Amino acid sequence: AAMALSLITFISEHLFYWQ
Amino acid sequence: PFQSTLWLLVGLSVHVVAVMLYLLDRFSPLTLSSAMWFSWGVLLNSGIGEGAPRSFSARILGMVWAGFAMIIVASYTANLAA
Repeated sequence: AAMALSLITFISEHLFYWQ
Repeated sequence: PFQSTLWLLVGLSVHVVAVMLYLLDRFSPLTLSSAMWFSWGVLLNSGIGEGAPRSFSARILGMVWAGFAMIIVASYTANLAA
């Protein structure tokens, strides 16, 4: 669940980066 | 006391997880080699340490890796106790 937690948080900054 | 079955995967566990840091640095809102020393340092209780993840999410990968160091070596030096 480490990367699974990482990938879901990977797009979290993408939301801030894209908006 | 530790069989060769667990040795191979844990030895390759650090290599396959260190690369994810630089991969995560691609879309962050320090080369690959300069980032791999961190993970091998964490496990070995070493005194050599420099450079930390810059992106917020990369710390999480470094964060969860910290717990893996404590469980293994401490419990490994508990099996020898018996």
